[PDB]
Amino acid sequence: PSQPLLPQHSSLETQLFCEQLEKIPPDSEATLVLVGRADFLEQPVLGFVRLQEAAELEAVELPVPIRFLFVLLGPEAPHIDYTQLGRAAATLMSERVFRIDAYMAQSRGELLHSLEGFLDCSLVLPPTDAPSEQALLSLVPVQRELLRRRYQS
Amino acid sequence: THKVYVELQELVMDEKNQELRWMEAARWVQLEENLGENGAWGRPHLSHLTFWSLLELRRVFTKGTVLLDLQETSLAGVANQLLDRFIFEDQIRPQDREELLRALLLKHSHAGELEALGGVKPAVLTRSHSSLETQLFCEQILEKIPPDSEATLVLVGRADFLEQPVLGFVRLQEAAELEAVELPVPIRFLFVLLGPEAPHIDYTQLGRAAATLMSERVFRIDAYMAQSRGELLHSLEGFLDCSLVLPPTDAPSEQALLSLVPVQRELLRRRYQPLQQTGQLFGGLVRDIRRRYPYYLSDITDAFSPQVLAAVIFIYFAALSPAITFGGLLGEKTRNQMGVSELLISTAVQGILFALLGAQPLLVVGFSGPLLVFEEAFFSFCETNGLEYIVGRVWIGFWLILLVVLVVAFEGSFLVRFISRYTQEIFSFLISLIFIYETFSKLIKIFQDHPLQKTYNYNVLMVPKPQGPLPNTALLSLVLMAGTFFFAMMLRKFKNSSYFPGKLRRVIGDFGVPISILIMVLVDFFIQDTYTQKLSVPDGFKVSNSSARGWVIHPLGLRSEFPIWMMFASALPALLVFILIFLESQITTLIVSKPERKMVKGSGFHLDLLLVVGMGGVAALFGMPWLSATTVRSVTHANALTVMGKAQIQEVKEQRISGLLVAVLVGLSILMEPILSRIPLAVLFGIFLYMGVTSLSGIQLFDRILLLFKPPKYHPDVPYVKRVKTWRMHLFTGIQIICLAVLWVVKSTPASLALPFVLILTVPLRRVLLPLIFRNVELQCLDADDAKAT
Amino acid sequence: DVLIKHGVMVDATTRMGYTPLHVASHYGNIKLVKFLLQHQADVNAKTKLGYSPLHQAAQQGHTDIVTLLLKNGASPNEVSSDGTTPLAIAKRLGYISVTDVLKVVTDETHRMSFPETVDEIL
Repeated sequence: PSQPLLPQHSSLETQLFCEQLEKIPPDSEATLVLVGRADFLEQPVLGFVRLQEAAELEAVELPVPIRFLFVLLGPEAPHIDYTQLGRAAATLMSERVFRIDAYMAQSRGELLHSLEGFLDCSLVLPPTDAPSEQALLSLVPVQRELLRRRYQS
Repeated sequence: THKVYVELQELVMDEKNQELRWMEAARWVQLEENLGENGAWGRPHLSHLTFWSLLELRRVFTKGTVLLDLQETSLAGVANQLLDRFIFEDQIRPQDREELLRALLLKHSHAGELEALGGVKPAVLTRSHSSLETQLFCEQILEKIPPDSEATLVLVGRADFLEQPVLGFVRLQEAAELEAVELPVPIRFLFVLLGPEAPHIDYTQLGRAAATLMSERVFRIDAYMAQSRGELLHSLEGFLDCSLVLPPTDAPSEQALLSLVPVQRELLRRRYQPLQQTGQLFGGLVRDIRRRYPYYLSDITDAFSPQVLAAVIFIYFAALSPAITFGGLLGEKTRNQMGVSELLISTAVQGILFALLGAQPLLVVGFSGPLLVFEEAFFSFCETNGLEYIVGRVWIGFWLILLVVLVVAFEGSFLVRFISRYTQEIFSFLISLIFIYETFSKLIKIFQDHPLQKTYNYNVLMVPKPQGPLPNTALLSLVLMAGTFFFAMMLRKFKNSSYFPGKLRRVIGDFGVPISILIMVLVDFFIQDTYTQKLSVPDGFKVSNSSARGWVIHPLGLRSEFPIWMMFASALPALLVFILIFLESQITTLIVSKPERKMVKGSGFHLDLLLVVGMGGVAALFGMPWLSATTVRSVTHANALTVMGKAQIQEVKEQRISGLLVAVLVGLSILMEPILSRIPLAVLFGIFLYMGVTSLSGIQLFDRILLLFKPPKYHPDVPYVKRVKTWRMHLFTGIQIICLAVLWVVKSTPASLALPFVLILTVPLRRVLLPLIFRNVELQCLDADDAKAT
Repeated sequence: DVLIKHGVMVDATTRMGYTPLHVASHYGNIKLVKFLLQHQADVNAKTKLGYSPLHQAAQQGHTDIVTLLLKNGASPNEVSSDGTTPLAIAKRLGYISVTDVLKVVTDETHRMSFPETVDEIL
């Protein structure tokens, strides 16, 4: 082990939602996303694995078979938060058009094409000095057409 | 601190007049307002951004062109300084400067004038779907702007002639109300985003991202107090750190957006706190003339640089010293029928004519070792048979002109295409090795003449040369040779170094050999007592033996009537001389004109051979030596004119002036005896060692010989290493070393004139026997005409 | 794969106009839907009653075939001869997920289509 050299920033979701299994469908399959830091590795690496048959692994305690494996390992680099990288990978896996595309992918190019439309239909909200909560509602049409653009070709 | 009003303008066309102009597209006061078709401003809305917009904004801001506190009050100046700082930072080419400032100085239209134009359509600059915001907010100012407000103008355009997208960020020293672009508040910041059509670059989205960045208070303050591009970049990284991305989700839109409120409130908490055969007679000769003579004006103007002058000073000694040495030996071996003066005059005249007329002016023409051996043998042949040596040569030269005219007429120089990198590199490596060996053997001879003894006879006669050993002579000669080599190599290193201003450093590196020669000649000059051998030129422009022959040799005989049978029998020596000169000159032309040496002016194999052999035949009539395009001298001449990039050969100073001046100085070497008589040969020995070691740079055979002593994990990333097994490459290299050893053995035998034929035998070895033990891919990677990956 | 390599027509139609893409969308076989769409099946093919391969997937509740069909060019708002668009067949049998996805792509505005089957058995 070791203590990370780069400064530690507390998880935003932990500071927001944490501080205070029957919903799983019966035929659902599990996806495991593993993020780790390794000073010895030259560059961050991505490992995506789809199993031929869904298998129960000791990694997941739930009785949900594992189909997909996400492995994101790398050294400490600026603008790289591996918790946030794993969150992004898990959110991408949770997306509908991406899942169905990961299930049907026969090459890395299909997965890359699917992640491009996720980014094309993603709404980036820049910092503003006055959060009004009403100018936010003005972007409802924007959200609806970026979804019509992901659900459509 | 000032409040902002951001204005985004785009390059468009009007339907009525088809005139390019900058059209209003969006404005920022407190929220984004977009201008749609029919000229009605849309609903104010939060400035949402796309992922690619901010992506490419960061990308072009990293290489951004940033002008701060620019002291201009008009758009035309802002536009001229920016387009200049663009050229200075190499963002755009100087040719596309004009067109871009013609674009930046078009009329800037606004919302009111849109209706009078009869419509506006998007346009792309030439060198000579509707927007999401319009679709979602536009289908259906002065009061809001604060009094102490300053405006930002974002100029967005598409220009296909640009190679890359270009960002220009300009901040004015004082807020200016530009006359070209009318705004309610004066312009302070000016964003210029231009570039071609590229994937993921929507320039409207790039301008929207830039305008949203400028509307942000923290980035606005940072850009207000920014002093370099790095501070702006850091503020942009903070902006992206606080940027929040909402992925495409199926949740209800109102709740989905309202969930982002606490995330935003937390996220912003601390933020605000040549060789082809034509088939026509003389076809290659004519094509060589047409290829090179158009460059004749450039062949004179390209020499206006100090590098050419340094090359002249280098190659002058590099050509004069072999001339003097070979002329002295030639006279010793022929009883001065030919000698130093004849060789100097022949070298000068042929060099002048070749530099003025040849299609490869970078070749240096002079007498070589093989050519000396050929003479010495003919002389003895003539001595044995009672024949006049000079008259035989006049007949050999007569037959030389016949052979070259027939070869040039039938394009016989197209056979040089079968000489691959294999034979070229074997020949070049062998000639460099012989050069270095002879340079060291001269120093060994100096030590043998003046050995280190305990006692010397202090009374030793010095004229013409010392008749006994002298103290301090051989050791000082070694010191001078080593010092010249040391200073030359150190100045060559200093040329590529990071010391001194770059222009001065490159000038000093160019003159490295002349500076080393000057330093060591001064060192020898300030040592009066010790003797060192100096350069010796004849007293005047006269024949070496005035009792043997004059300037013109009668073909029918000087003292005895020249036999008719030897007039016809001179063809065989003429064939031998033609083969020697042809192989030397053509392989030299191949080596100096490699595609990897960046010679973009062309070389003529048929013209240069014609000039060299014909001039040799004519010089035979005057009792003067026939010459050849020497390898080390010409390679040194090419390397002295080679300009390096920022490691990589950038260009070559291809011109005719350097060789012409070298030949002129060789001709004038007799008149400048007071200068040459104070130059020791040892300094020239060090220069020769420098030439020999620097002549090995471009030879892949020498590179692979060094890989015989390196671990394979250190081998370079080249096609013949990454595509061939290491032991296979070593077998290929060792086969060439066998050829080098066989060629060296032939040189050290009386049959050294058979060396061209043994060298030619490498061509069957490459084209026949090598495919028996190597595959096609291995041979392509190893023996490649242009060093390409098969 | 073997049938397509032999030269079998991808868009062969039955008596009532059903294509293999129609049957694959009806029975929820997405890997074969992907295969047929890779081999140039008509995503907007219509039967004699005007039913698309997207009306079958929505009448049978296959939300992932609805997705993969929409992403491969399936055209919503197309109306069958019965007068039903894929989003109403959805709402009519109350498939919340198929309706939830077809609701985003469908603009503002009692017969079930069944492919022919083989009952042979020995």
